[PDB]
Amino acid sequence: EVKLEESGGGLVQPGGSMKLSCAASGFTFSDAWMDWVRQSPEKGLEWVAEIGNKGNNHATYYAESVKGRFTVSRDDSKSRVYLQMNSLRVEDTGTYYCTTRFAYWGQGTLVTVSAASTKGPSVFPLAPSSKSTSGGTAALGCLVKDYFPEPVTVSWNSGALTSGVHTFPAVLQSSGLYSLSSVVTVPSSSLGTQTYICNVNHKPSNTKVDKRVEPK
Amino acid sequence: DIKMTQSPSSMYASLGERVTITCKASQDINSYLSWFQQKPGKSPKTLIYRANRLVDGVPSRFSGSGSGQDYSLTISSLEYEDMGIYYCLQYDEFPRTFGGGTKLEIKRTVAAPSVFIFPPSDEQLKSGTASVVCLLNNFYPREAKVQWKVDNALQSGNSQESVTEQDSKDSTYSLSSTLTLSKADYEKHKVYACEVTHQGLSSPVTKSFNRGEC
Ligand SMILES: CC(=O)N[C@@H]1[C@@H](O[C@@H]2O[C@H](CO)[C@H](O)[C@H](O[C@]3(C(=O)O)C[C@H](O)[C@@H](NC(C)=O)[C@H]([C@H](O)[C@H](O)CO)O3)[C@H]2O)[C@H](O[C@@H]2O[C@@H](C)[C@@H](O)[C@@H](O)[C@@H]2O)[C@@H](CO)O[C@H]1O
Ligand code: NA
Repeated sequence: EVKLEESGGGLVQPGGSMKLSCAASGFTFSDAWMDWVRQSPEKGLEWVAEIGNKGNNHATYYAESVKGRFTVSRDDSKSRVYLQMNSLRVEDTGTYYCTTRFAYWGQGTLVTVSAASTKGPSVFPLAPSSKSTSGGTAALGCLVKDYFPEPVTVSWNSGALTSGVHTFPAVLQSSGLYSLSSVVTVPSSSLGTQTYICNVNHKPSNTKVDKRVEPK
Repeated sequence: DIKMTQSPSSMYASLGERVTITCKASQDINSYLSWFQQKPGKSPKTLIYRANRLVDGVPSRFSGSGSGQDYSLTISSLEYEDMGIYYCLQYDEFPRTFGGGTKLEIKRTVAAPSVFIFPPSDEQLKSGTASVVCLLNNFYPREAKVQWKVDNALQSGNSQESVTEQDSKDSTYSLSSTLTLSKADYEKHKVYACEVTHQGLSSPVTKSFNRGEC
């Protein structure tokens, strides 16, 4: 199948530089024209740059807002497309996607342009209540607090536990740090038998935390 | 720059309903128009290109029509997995330009939230800050009032809410409300309560705890 995977996104100060990469497989790469598209809550989807195939001799095209600061290029022998970003602005912040002929998309890589500091999260248990529930279901979770930049991922019991999990969108606190919670509904009878561990990963700070969530 | 205008900005539709959304360009774009669906936290997926051509693998309930400036996407019979935000794109000229998006949410029967309250952890309290969490699980519709009372004193400006988008399996929402106090403030009050008002409840539900009590 067609596959695209972007990389290189991270935190950079305003005025800094950052290079994104997109690894492509599952199609004749040299015949495909490629685009970078970015997304932010304030601007929605925004086209960034296009690079042609050999049909138009790898010609490039740019949005006016990035012309002269961003450069798109490609390595047909490596099946890679690149986006070099210089003189970055706060408004360049967003999720950057690589796409082939606007028909298939990568997963996206997050670019954060900010003067704020990288900070790894503290992970606190949301312990299941000791008061029983009427019908035998309890809730527990983990609070992933005070981190920057996004993103954090959360799994439960190293991925075995997916049923009943809700991981909330991060909220930006007044401090400029993100916080979120991940919760799971489980049987009240199992709280003595079953171990519950939330696996938190904050790759921007190289943080991995496994927090056990116990009653009381 | 070609302006792409999508309508409606957001809508609700029922399972099995026929849904049509529109995308209008500021000039003739010669059918170089694509449609995308984006689910929460995931990348867009292309549904239709050149106005009416299905991307391979896309369900047949999706179809596109139009020419010149005005285009439409139709879902013949809405499925739960069709929830999300839909975008259009013109690629007749440079710059390529996107529409502003149409949010599509699924109607369903009212579901009252299951409410849970969590005191701050002893581990967190060492830090000097206290987070109290109120959880509303699997409810519909989205509208829900969550008020914090500390020793029966209404709180304002010290809580933050997060809401999930509709769950792909049952079309419900979940919501967390987190009350943030200093540890000193937390340890000088006793009763912590979150009051939930939701149309699936006959009357407001209150979950509360007494600081320190098991
Ligand atoms: C297939 C290919 O790469 N052909 C390029 C050609 O690019 C094509 O140009 C036409 C218009 O002439 C159109 O823009 C094609 O776009 C679409 C389409 O609407 O058909 C976009 C769709 O997302 C895509 N769908 C999928 C599933 O991939 C389809 C599909 O690839 C083709 O229809 C299959 O045949 O393509 C576009 O692909 C290219 O033309 C140049 O670049 C274009 C982007 C456009 O700016 C043209 O004005 C321009 O001349 C030429 C020259 O480089 O090279 C061919 O190989
Ligand atoms: Na064609």
